[PDB]
Amino acid sequence: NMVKIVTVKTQAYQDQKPGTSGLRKRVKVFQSSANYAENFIQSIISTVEPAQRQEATLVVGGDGRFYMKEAIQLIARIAAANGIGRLVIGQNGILSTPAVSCIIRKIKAIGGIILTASHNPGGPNGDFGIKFNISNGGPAPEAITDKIFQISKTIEEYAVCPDLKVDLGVLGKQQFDLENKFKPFTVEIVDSVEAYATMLRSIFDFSALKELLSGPNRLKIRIDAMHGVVGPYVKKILCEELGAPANSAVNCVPLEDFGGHHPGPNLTYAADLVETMKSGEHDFGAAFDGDGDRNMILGKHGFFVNPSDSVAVIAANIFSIPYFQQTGVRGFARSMPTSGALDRVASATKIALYETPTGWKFFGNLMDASKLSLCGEESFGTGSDHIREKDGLWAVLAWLSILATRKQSVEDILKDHWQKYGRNFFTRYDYEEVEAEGANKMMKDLEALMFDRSFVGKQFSANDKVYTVEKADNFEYSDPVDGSISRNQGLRLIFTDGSRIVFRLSGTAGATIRLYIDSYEKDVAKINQDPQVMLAPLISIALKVSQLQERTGRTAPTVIT
Ligand SMILES: [Ca+2]
Repeated sequence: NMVKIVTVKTQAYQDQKPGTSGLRKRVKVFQSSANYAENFIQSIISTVEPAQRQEATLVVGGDGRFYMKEAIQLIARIAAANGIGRLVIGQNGILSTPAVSCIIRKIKAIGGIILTASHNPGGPNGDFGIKFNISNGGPAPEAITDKIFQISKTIEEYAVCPDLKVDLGVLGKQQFDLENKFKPFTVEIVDSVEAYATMLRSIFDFSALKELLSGPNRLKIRIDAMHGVVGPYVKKILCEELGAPANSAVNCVPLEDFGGHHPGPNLTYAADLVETMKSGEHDFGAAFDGDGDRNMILGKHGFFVNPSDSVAVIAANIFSIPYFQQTGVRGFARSMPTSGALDRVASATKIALYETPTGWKFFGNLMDASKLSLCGEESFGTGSDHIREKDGLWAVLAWLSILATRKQSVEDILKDHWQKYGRNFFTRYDYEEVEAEGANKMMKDLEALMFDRSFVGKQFSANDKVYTVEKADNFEYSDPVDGSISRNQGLRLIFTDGSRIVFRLSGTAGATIRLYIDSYEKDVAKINQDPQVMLAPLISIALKVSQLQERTGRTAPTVIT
């Protein structure tokens, strides 16, 4: 109840970058490395002028990783002794990343510390992360993350309350009286799900989702939370409030280790859900990543809706969703390597399509400027301007509202969408841990070759067709808001039939090659053929023009999705 504020002299580290997605180290780093977490928490609290701390609220929560509660305890001690007026924390420390974004904008907080390492595994031998979100509810941008890192290199003391202890399991206010401070420190413990449910309730028709999900004629759904943070949201919204039967909530109790495996969503990693969905007993499966920003969408028998098709089908039936009826469509966005299925829909409906470089800030900027309603990422990311993060459970409810409106299966919707818009066959090849100089040279040469003036027009034949290069560059994007220029974001081979090949090198232990292949077909004799077969021509073309085997020694990507 009554705590001393004490100051501790510290030794600064040199690698405490927040990055675009939070500071991530092994839990063992955050556990053994002395004051490692205490340092970085101080560094960021030092980003806000001391004059505004009493008036300031941070929301903090996390995805349930091992070491989370201890770290929220830690945020509290530094928050108090530095003059921050209020923390509002998820019950048990539980806050999905969409929920944090929601609460920040709802209570007009100055921002939030999210304890999440997203897909990376949690556990005593796992990873742990600390992300900072600012007052618009979205990720701390570069200028704030630079100041913070600059501070973490110099940090030689932090202010703390060594004996403060928050009870995260009980709801309501906790008031902490700092001895030799006048204004108290107040923590508000809130229900993990309520503010976020209250938001979803406002954008969807829960009445209609309740009709479709209940009764003897309900569609059967299985929602796999991968033992992460969305578990309680599924059970409390999907099962308790719109009345889905209890067994729909698969792996919906958060575990400190996420159940052994890592909370990353794909057809290999959520095979849990996939085996269930192969039954053909359920009409719709979904699976979420660890902090709830990503989603995979499944159909009857495990029909797979690839994320770039997903964002397109949502765009195609967007007014099924009350939120968009009232807002209208301010525009569509998708990362550059995402398939152009969404483009086909934005082109039919004459709505702006922004092709963004991978990363959130480009989506966020467009939302802040009221020109972006629905954004999509090939990497299981789907979001809307209801917040400033991507939102997994939200994508599921959009799909459910569309199923309700449309009264077809997931698969018949995709077939009609393809038949009506043509299909963007799509895959991405991951080459993990390739040798860097080879990787870098491969891009270097393929860039040089693309820049020669004879390259546009160069034809390539395959077992049937000829693709012709319409354009070929390293992707550069001029942000229409903050004015930034982002360059060297990916080699694009644009073919005249609407197909593309794009190469990228990842940034987050060696070098990893991503090769995205977007083969577009409009003929209903090609439309429902096997995707890896129709993608093979462009895959052969891609590998030959990059000489990727010759530069990496690989015959096969690590991972195909
Ligand atoms: Ca995530």
